[PDB]
This record gives sequence, structure tokens and C-alpha cells, in this order.
Amino acid sequence: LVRDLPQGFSALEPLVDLPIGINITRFQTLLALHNSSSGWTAGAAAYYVG
Amino acid sequence: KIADYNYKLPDDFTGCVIAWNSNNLDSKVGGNYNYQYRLFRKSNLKPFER
Repeated sequence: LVRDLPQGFSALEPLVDLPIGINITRFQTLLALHNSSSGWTAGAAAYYVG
Repeated sequence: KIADYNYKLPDDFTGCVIAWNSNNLDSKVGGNYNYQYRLFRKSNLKPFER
């Protein structure tokens, strides 16, 4: 349990190659937390990017 | 010219280019082989970008 991303080090491993020769200039992440039972509205979630 | 304005290979391309004389197919008999573009928008069309 920490206030924010804890100091430390880790390494990542690969999944796919996806050989698609296209020009990407943009990106969007989306998830629906809209509870239609009470009303459609953004929920309590967040993410980090860099 | 055919490469610069349509399809380019990288400087370090590794592999093989295989071509044969197809003079008895749609290429000669009433076909419409096209998209032989002669111009450009910015520069040579970035190798492997479609």
C-alpha cells in the first residue's frame, strides 16, 4: 500500500509483432464505467501514460 | 520511379525479388493493370509503408 507508484525496478517481456505498415499519429484508451441503472456517467478510474 | 512513387525497399533489405514474364495473362489480354503513380506528396514513399 502506497500513495503512488512505488520506487523500484522491473523489466518487461514481448507479446506480438503485428506487421502493419501504417502511419499512427494518435491513440485513445476507453472503458465504460457508465451504470445505466442509475445514469450514464464517468466512473472512478484513472491511468498513467508517458 | 516505380519504387519512389509507389513501393520502396529499405537499404538493408534482406530476401529475394522473384519476377517472371507474364505475357499470356490478363496483363496483355484486355486487362487494366494500373496504379502506376508518377508523383509524390512529400518525398519517396517511406519503404514498406502502405
